[PDB]
Amino acid sequence: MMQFTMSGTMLRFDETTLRFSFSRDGATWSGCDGIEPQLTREDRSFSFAGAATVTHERIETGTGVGVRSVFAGFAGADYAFETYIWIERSSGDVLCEWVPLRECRIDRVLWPAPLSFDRADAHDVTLITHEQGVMIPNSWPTEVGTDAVSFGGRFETAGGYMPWFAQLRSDGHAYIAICETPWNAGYDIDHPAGGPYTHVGMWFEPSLGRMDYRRVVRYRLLDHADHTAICKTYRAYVNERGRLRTLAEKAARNPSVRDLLGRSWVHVGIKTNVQPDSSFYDPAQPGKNDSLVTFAQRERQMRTLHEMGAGRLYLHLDGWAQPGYDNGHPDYLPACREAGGWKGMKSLIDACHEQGDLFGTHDQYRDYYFAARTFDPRNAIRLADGTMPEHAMWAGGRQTYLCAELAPDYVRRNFSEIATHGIVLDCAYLDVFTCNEGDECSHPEHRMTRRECYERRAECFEYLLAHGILTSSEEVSDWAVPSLVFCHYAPYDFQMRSPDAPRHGIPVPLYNLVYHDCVIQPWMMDRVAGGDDYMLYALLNGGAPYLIRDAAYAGMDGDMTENDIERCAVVAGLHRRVGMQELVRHDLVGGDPLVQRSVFADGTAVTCDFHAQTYEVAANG
Ligand SMILES: CC(=O)N[C@@H]1[C@@H](O)[C@@H](O)[C@@H](CO)O[C@@H]1O
Ligand SMILES: [Ca+2]
Ligand SMILES: [Zn+2]
Repeated sequence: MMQFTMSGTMLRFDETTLRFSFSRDGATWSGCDGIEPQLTREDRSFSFAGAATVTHERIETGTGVGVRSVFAGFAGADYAFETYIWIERSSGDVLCEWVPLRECRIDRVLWPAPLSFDRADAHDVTLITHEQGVMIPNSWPTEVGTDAVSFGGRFETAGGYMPWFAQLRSDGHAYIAICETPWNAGYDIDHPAGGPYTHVGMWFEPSLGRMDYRRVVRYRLLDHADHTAICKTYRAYVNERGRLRTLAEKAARNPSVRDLLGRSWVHVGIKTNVQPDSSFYDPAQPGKNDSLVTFAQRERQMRTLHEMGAGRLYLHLDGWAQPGYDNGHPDYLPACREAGGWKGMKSLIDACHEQGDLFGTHDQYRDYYFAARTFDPRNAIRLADGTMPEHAMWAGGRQTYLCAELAPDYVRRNFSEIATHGIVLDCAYLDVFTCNEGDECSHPEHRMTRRECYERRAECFEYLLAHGILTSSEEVSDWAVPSLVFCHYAPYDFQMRSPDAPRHGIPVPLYNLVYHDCVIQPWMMDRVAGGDDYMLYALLNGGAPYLIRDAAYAGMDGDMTENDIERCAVVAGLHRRVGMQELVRHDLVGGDPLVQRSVFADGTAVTCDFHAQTYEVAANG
């Protein structure tokens, strides 16, 4: 009904239906029939078309053309907002803006409506950033819904490592929807079992109980596209906004960055101390609740691994402080006395250094345990309704969350304490920051939006990098790329579920296609009986190997072979070569999902065959 044509792109918008479509290179995409943009409230969902008053305005500006719509009055309530949908002159992109105008609650906004993608074509695929990456054919036999996606499909979490989703038709015509305001946003996915469609749509939540700021989505219509090309679209978007911070850039400040290339990872612990109120407590099993390996025993194990030719190692050490793993944070001091104290910890670190190996502590600044020495609810998060959240899931029992406004204060305190004891960490791990969503806090003394929370968590990382301590956290949610050197992993979703559970799609390294040259990742080395050797995904992603990966809690943290040292050497060998390079291309060879190739900046090419369970590392290209 309203039609616009600008820079190779056409936008069509119907004033009654509120449906739109856009075209470029002769491909047209439209809103799904029968799926209208929604406001959800505690009391009910409304279509935008449900407003008392809806006006439209045709618009041309120095930068684009399009339509701005104002919507006012819902049920009997004076609530208003406006949208703006437009083509950008310089690019042909289509931009969608939702702008709050009057608010006086709204739970969620589902907008823009998903696009139609309804051919059971099997080469018609949807890309989502749920962990390392998933490509979902329209014919895929297993159901995929938002409630099977981590964190409800929230961006800036394991559910949405990057703020985008994309759909790719078999003819190479595709779109990528980039959420430019991702901090109170996420995606919704609907793929019924066998299809024949997959619908993917943005959602937006209020910030501290108000929609507050403009929400923006940017669509780019691509042609001759494949999944590699879609990823590079978002890579350029990010570098254009200054957030593509390469390892090389990081190395110019902290040359020790390069010293992670080719290391094999060791993840093991010291003190376990499961409290009676913990959900993990086993009341009939004292030896299970309460265990200890000393610093000396870990020192001997490091000497031994070295003596056996394990090679260049990085040791991440759990549960090294007095309260025990997952107890007492942020009061997670001093080094555990029964393990050997500061003396034994220092001796262990020295032994690592003496043998050319690197050392990092597992630490935690979000979980705030009532048993912390200085526990005070005044330092805790308050939710938008003013409640203090609480649970007793982990080893240390009853907890709330520490408001991230204050987390840098605690990081500064604890790390400067550690340093005064002749402990010189090569690295540090601040758990959960890069897996879980950023908190919001309505406490007047430390009010914080989700967006500010990510900034404060980055500030904690910055403290470490300023002291020459390389930074790690749980996963790789891309808010963190400017300030994060490495992670605990950046696994595929399927590696985090039983190998028996059906998958949601074909595994593809969407995150590495964007960020391989920015964040270092170790990789699970496990073999599935009757299934995949996880080594192969480590090679496709050009990552480091886990030599030892002890679970903190049985069944958690992707807790599911005899030549370990040898298998590591092959992975590390590659990593030492391509650890700092772009992952340029990834392909399903011949379109076969079970045959995959990755190509790095220096031409090195990695082919993995999941029929044969075999690999091949060539320099050809
Ligand atoms: C891999 C990893 O360290 N996972 C940990 C888990 O073991 C537990 O400590 C939790 C507490 O919030 O934080 C992370 O999820
Ligand atoms: Ca750990
Ligand atoms: Zn606060």
